[PDB]
Amino acid sequence: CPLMVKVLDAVRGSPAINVAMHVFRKAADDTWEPFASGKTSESGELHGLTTEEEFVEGIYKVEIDTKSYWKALGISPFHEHAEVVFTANDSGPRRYTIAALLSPYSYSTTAVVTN
Amino acid sequence: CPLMVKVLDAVRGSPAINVAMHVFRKAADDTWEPFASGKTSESGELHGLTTEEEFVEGIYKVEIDTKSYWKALGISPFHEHAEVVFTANDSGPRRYTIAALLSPYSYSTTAVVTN
Amino acid sequence: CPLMVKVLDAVRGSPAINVAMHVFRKAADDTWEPFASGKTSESGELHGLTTEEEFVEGIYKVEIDTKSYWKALGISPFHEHAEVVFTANDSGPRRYTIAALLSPYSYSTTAVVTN
Amino acid sequence: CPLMVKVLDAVRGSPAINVAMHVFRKAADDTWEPFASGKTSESGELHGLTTEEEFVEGIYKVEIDTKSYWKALGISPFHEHAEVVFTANDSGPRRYTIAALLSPYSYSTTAVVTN
Ligand SMILES: Oc1ccc(Cl)cc1Cc1cc(Cl)ccc1O
Ligand SMILES: Oc1ccc(Cl)cc1Cc1cc(Cl)ccc1O
Ligand SMILES: [Ca+2]
Ligand SMILES: [Ca+2]
Repeated sequence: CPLMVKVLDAVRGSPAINVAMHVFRKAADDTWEPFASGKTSESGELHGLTTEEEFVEGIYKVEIDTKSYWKALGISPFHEHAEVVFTANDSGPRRYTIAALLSPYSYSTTAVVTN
Repeated sequence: CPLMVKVLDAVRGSPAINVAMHVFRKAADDTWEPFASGKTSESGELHGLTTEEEFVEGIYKVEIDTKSYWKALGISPFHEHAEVVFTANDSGPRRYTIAALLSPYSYSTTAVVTN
Repeated sequence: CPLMVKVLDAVRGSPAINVAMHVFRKAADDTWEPFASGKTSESGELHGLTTEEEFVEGIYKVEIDTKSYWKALGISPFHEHAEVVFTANDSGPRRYTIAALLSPYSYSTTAVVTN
Repeated sequence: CPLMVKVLDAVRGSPAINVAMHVFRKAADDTWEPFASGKTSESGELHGLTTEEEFVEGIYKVEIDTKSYWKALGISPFHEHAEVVFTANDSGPRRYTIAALLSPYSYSTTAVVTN
């Protein structure tokens, strides 16, 4: 599993469950092409987005639909979504964990990259 | 000044100086129309981006060129840029400050909305 | 003003107003000697804590009463307080800003050290 | 395992390995009594600090020795340590994960609390 995402809720102190996200990859004509999508599980994790063979070098974008998450809790948040954009596998295959910590008016994102 | 940006550097504990950013407004065709841009000052701040008359309700994207900032310091970063996408809504008088705290493999962004 | 504190609220996207804090300096017997205190202003800031003459090298602790802040808003928090412990070292002229970003189950703290 | 700690390094995008920490519990005479200690593993995690029977209601403090971590990497950081203080098990037994994301001049801490 070369690309995993983990989402936490800073207001409830819990994993952020059922958060939708879409992954895009920048194509040669400079447009974002759909690559994968899913929702976080009861542990706030989304696994199995791609495989090592499919996850080639490129620029990738992960859009995390945080607005729908907060709205379903009755909160009207600041951000439309959290956006994480990065170059992947530029120096060979790696495993990427993208983490996001969510509050209504603030979020953080970090990456753990292992070889 | 209805919209200001502040950028900080969590590695050196200083304002992030000379950071370039563009602001976009979402159009009817779901494309990003460039709206404003600048570089942060010696205090890590960017003012004068828009006016009250021009800053109408809509979805806005602030794209912060964090990769060039870290490259200038000789540090290999994870993200291509830091992206802040938000819905601007007229709920009374409101001035927006977007803050971003930068590390090579992590960033946080917060909004302070005051009257 | 060699030492200032700024406190923000990540749930409401506003300065954290009326937050109490104490500052301690570590003594020779490893006890915490109270040094200064105050409450944050309408801008979420606390100034005037110390002077250059008094703010000597040493280890300092800023203890921010975040629990009472969330309790006043009717929100059950995780932390008893937010604690910032740091070594102050004379490396040229230096003014310290301690920032803290608060959520019910999470906090971040940053230092901006400038000349 | 009712108390686990996870530490990440925001500069290298990796778990923070070999980070020491000490856990204290506030005694009836208002002093901090030693409770448990350990170092994070190759995955940045510290497990097996306590058991459900030993981990009674009380106020607990986790001191994470971040200064020694950065110093061993050649960085001179701002903070002496990261301090997390909280009331545990006030409404019955819970499982606590304390997470810390570290940069030289900034850190965040979050708690995931499950039943
Ligand atoms: O608005 C201000 C003003 C001064 C400072 Cl120093 C930090 C912030 C915001 C901020 C604080 C923290 Cl603790 C983390 C990330 C942030 O953007
Ligand atoms: O990956 C995990 C798994 C469990 C937990 Cl509890 C926190 C993180 C990362 C994290 C920590 C902090 Cl302190 C802030 C934002 C984060 O994504
Ligand atoms: Ca309206
Ligand atoms: Ca000295």
